[PDB]
Amino acid sequence: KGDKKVIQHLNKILGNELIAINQYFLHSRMWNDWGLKRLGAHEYHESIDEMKHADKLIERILFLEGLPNLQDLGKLLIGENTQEMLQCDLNLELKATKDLREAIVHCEQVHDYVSRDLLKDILESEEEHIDYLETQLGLIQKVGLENYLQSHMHED
Amino acid sequence: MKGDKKVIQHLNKILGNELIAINQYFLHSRMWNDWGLKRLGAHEYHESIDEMKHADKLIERILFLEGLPNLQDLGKLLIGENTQEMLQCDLNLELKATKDLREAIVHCEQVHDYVSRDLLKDILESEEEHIDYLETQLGLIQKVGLENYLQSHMHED
Amino acid sequence: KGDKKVIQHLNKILGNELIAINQYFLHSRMWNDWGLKRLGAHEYHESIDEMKHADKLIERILFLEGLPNLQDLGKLLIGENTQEMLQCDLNLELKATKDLREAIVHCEQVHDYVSRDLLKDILESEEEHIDYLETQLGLIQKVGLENYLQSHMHE
Amino acid sequence: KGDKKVIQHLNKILGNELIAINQYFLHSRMWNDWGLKRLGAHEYHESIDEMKHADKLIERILFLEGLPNLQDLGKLLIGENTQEMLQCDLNLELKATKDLREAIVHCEQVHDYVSRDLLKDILESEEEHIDYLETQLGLIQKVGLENYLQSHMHE
Amino acid sequence: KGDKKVIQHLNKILGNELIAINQYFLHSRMWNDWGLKRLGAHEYHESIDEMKHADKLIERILFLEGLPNLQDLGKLLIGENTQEMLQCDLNLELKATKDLREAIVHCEQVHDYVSRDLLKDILESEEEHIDYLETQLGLIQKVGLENYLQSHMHE
Amino acid sequence: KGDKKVIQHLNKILGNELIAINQYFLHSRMWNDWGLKRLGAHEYHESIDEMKHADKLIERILFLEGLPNLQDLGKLLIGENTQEMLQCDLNLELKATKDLREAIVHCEQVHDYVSRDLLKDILESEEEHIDYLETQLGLIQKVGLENYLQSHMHE
Amino acid sequence: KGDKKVIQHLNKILGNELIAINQYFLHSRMWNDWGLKRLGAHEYHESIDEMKHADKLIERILFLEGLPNLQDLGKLLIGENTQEMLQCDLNLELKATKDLREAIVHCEQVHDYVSRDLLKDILESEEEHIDYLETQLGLIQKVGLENYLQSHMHE
Ligand code: HEM
Ligand code: HEM
Ligand code: HEM
Ligand SMILES: [K+]
Ligand SMILES: [K+]
Repeated sequence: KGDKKVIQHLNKILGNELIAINQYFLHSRMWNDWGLKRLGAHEYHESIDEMKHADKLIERILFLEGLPNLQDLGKLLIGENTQEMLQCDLNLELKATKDLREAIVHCEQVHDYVSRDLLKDILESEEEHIDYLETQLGLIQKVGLENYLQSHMHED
Repeated sequence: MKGDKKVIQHLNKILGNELIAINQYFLHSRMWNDWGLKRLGAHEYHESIDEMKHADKLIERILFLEGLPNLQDLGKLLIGENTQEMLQCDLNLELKATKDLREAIVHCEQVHDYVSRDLLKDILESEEEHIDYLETQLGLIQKVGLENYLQSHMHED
Repeated sequence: KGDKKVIQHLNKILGNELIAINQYFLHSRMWNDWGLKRLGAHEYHESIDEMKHADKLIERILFLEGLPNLQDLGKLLIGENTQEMLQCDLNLELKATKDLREAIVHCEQVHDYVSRDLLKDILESEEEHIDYLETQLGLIQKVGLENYLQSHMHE
Repeated sequence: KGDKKVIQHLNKILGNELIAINQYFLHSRMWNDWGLKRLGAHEYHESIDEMKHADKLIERILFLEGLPNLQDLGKLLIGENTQEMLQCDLNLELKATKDLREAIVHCEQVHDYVSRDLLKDILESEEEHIDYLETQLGLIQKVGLENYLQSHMHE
Repeated sequence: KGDKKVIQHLNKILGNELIAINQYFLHSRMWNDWGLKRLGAHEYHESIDEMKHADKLIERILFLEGLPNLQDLGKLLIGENTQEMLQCDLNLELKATKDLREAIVHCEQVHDYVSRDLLKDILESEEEHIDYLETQLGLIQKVGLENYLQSHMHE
Repeated sequence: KGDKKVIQHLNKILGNELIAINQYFLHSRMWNDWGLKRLGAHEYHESIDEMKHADKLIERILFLEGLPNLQDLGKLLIGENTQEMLQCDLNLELKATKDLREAIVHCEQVHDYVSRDLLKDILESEEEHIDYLETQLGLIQKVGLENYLQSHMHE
Repeated sequence: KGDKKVIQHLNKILGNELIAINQYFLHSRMWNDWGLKRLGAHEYHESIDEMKHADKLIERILFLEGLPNLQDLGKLLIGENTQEMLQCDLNLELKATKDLREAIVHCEQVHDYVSRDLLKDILESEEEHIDYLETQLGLIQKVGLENYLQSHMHE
């Protein structure tokens, strides 16, 4: 019933969300470990958001009578300090966003407009995340790394 | 520096088992929902959430002990194709998890990591509760027949 | 001081309650084990009711100056499946109820009208239990074993 | 699923709990009969606690695929006055505690860590009871028997 | 029209209530006089309860078309210290309870089941009071009279 | 009666807690003096936590019929600046935690599973304390000492 | 900077409070162990009060640029029964109170009127403590030791 390449696209986006869930979750727990609790909580909330996207992808694939793939897990990008963690998340999101545009082009072409609408809602969320990530990296330049980390020791 | 290395390897192994379980239970949940078996869908969803909570505690402990949590390696999901197989797959998964937990606890005891032991014991209790639930559902399928069992799980509450 | 045979009757009724406590408590936990939670909860309340009747019997025996006998525990009738368990409970209650009638006769004869009244209240409760049991057995015939068990999975 | 000697240990601890349930329940009603209502209420809660321990044991045994034994009831130690009743409870709890330790040794050996944990929680609660018991007997010595009883007349 | 001998029995139980009202009332105010206020309050409440039994007997006699007798007051057993006051109440209750069993035999025999039920409720109450009285006498022995009285100074 | 070596081990853990109580309290008060109020409040909570541990140890020793030793006070590790204070706290907890492991091995050996459980709960809280301390020292490196102290001026 | 001798005196009072904290805490816990819960609770409150005094002394020393001494712990006076425990507490407070007077004279002399005021507040609370202690010892004589202990069993 679903278009076969729409389902391949939905699984591919799903594969991206599955990487992100784990990467964000680890980076969150690394920040907590280091006592940078505000970064930790924020990253924890990014990880939950990716879990909610994966749910919606999984529900759609199953309705389209595809088989969701949660077995393949691509490469986690894990940073070694706060700057690299944030850059690692940004590299993940730039790739996820590219795959999202490509999935949407194809849904349009086979008139799977509901799948298209779902991917656009994810894409808007991923662009907000890009903005958060770029912004954090800019603040590191503007206030200095030590100040930036200080401002993230204590939770909101 | 602080953690025993084999404790860490044990913890990453349990964590690996939790990560399979998260994905397996989450897909079985959504498969059950897709079929309109909503009470099963919701119960399996809560099993998946509980495994996510246990992964979180293991990750925090690994990191305290100065090890590196492994979330990169995902072992084999046991995906069933109908209700009876999905339950059995979950049970086969738990029986392996539970064996692994016992071996870890043995080792924690040996090297005096009594806090890690205690965490693993709480997870074990919780996995043994799951085994009870799983075995009970399979026994009920026998006692009330599959059609009734499935009917009793169409609606939530 | 109570009539000595009244006390022996009170101790016999208590002996029956003590069997029922343990038999119903085990049947309750067997049903919970099997995922038949409504049967398990009902059977648990029947066990608690037998505990309360044992308590009244103990209090009365002590007031009458007798020795409550909590030591001798008779035979538990344990079933291996739902129909057997309900039938065992019924067999137990049919025996308890005969003992209650015999005891009441004796309290009447020696003018122990308070013990009689106490035993009549337990008898009413036991007859309502017989009714519940006979009814479950009937429902099993009417709706079929698998339906009947299905109806007792969720609390 | 269960290890067979784990199950025998669980049934033995269960057996000890069945004795304590009855012994404390009777001691409770005996204190009440005498108008020592505060000892009565205390002992009633000790009995209820042992009922909850038995429940947890039954459920564990059934999950491990054993047969809970509620049929065998060992010897109740019943005292004839307050000093002896407290000593009988203490002697019962010293033996309980010893069996709980041997059972935990065995769970540990065959890696039944959940059964071990359950028995350790029971043990903590039996050691609290030993403390209450030892303490009442020391109070009998410190304040005198008549005072001690007087302090236990009113709830 | 009631049975004649039913009515005679009801008026007899009523005379026992009228003695008891006045004896418990006086014992209460003697206790209050001495500053044993807990005994005084408890005894007040026993007196009020006898008043309520008397009222039920009066109503029933009048419904059966008899004449209630409140003129013939029997012998009050008034003690001169706590121990005697309590034994007096208990001597009065043993008699009351015996007259009660007789009335009930007679009601059974002429089929006055409602009068019988009324007398049985009173008998249960009178047996509770026997329990209280025997308990108190027991306590004086176990805790010593001085302690027993001290425990009844404050309400 | 407890095992003699368990009481020595409990007394040794107690000894460690008595040192920590005083060392944490003084560091707390030194932080408040310098106007580093958040550090002062955190450290006061740590000192309070050790006071609670000490209390449980004391209750347990006495139950076991031992004599709690509150007389021997070991050596306080008092730093003179924030970095040294934190490291002295960590040096203390490293020793405390080693001693707790050795106690727990002995308790397991002689089957004192309640003592073991108590010590394990204290160990888990001491380990959480080590985490806090290692984390703050690391934050000093990541944010710089001046920013780290500034972040602990206000509560 | 405070006067050097005032800091020595504050450190000496502090020293007394550290002894009292531990001595009162242990007596508290010994009373709870024996089931004299009211004495145990009162004594715990006394130990807490000394902890608050110690805190104020510590804050004041540091303000005055001195070094609080929490390392030297003088000699605990631990009794072995209730009467001795009370007298050991009074023996402690008699010394503490003498030392506080000598401190206050010195503070007055060098014009440290805030220190003096702090010490006077501690002296008033130590004097209230002496009153409590002398009162309990007198009550032991007036009511007898058995009644006195009985009056302190329940909180
Ligand atoms: C590293 C693997 C994962 C970890 C460590 C993890 C952890 C967590 C935690 C701690 C929570 C909050 C649980 C609570 O306390 O209520 C949560 C929620 C949730 N998770 Fe995961 N999770 C993981 C993977 C997944 C995956 C693969 C999915 C795929 C569907 C998923 C779906 C969800 C959903 C839907 C929620 C509820 C979110 C909400 O609405 O609040 N999670 N997870
Ligand atoms: C196999 C032996 C027994 C078991 C397993 C058992 C189990 C239980 C349980 C689980 C409860 C509820 C307690 C709570 O959580 O609050 C209870 C209550 C109680 N039991 Fe038992 N019980 C047993 C025997 C007895 C016996 C022999 C007596 C005799 C008097 C008794 C008298 C009572 C009473 C009066 C209550 C409170 C009932 C109420 O709610 O009014 N029990 N029991
Ligand atoms: C220099 C030594 C000590 C200092 C400065 C100190 C100070 C304090 C303070 C200020 C409090 C809070 C009191 C309140 O606000 O009501 C407290 C509470 C407490 N202290 Fe200590 N104390 C000391 C020694 C001890 C010791 C040796 C013990 C051993 C048992 C102890 C046991 C406790 C307990 C159980 C509490 C109540 C904690 C709670 O809230 O649960 N104290 N202490
Ligand atoms: K700054
Ligand atoms: K007295």
